[PDB]
Amino acid sequence: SPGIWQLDCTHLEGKVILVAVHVASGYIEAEVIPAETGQETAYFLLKLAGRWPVKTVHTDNGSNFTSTTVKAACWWAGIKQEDGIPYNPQSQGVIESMNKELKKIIGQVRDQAEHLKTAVQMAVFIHNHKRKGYSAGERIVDIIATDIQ
Amino acid sequence: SPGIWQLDCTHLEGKVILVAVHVASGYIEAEVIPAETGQETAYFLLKLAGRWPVKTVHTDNGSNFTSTTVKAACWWAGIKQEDGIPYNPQSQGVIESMNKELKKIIGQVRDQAEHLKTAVQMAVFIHNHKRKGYSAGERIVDIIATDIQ
Amino acid sequence: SHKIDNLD
Amino acid sequence: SHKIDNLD
Ligand SMILES: [Cl-]
Ligand SMILES: [Cl-]
Repeated sequence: SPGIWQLDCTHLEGKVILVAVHVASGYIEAEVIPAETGQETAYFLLKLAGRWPVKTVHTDNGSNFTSTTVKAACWWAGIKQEDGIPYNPQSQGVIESMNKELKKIIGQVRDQAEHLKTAVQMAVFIHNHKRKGYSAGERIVDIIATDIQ
Repeated sequence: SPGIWQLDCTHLEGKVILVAVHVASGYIEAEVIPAETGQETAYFLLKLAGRWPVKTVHTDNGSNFTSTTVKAACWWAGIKQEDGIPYNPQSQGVIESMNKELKKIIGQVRDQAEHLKTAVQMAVFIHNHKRKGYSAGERIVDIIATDIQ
Repeated sequence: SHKIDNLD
Repeated sequence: SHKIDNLD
């Protein structure tokens, strides 16, 4: 559970926003890509795993689950690649609420940025610092340090 | 000291590798860019500060220190922007040694990757996981969790 | 152009 | 090509 992440893909302005959620904290990383391909997904996971100790990734759809390029990055980075079936239906609801919250923040910042990728990084920043009380950024560090100790 | 980072710029294969070092742990993030500009620097810092609690950044040279774009990102993200003068001459030597270590790792992985940007992320992953026995990934989480508590 | 990422 | 990032 300190090591479990969920991928999530959402669309805006004709482009794709790929998000990884650390399940136990609500903390996120995200990027803007022109389209979701196994190569883009695999590179994003390699970046994520070099920065946090990623043990398991629930993929966002069957295409990235199937993709041999995604599986080769997970092999390289020591990640267990799993499906994203919401056996717990609460997962579905949490992800959709998170997407709407991100789109809301992106909309509140959109006119401060020329490029969508700046607005998305502004939205990552505000989401991870938001105190709900601790922030998601605080929670992920606490959860992982507790587990290292 | 949990909030202090140092930027560092090194070159390889005709391109630029921008690195942020978390000073107290040795942990790093890095990206490949075609040239170091104020806009590329500012975007890299906005990404970094959405992911870790960045209080201070020592810029890597006087052009990024000067750059009004870099200053605007530091303002947006709540980062105190500082110069990079090594009043402690040990700073120069630690950085030069880290660049030579990264380039050595990049050369050991270089033929597993078509693009330099993959070889660089593979070197970030190996640097941050390497046990010296704690890794730099372990040390940054512990330092920051201690400070949160 | 008056944006954080394009100050012009 | 037998690269992680280009398996072809
Ligand atoms: Cl797509
Ligand atoms: Cl340059």
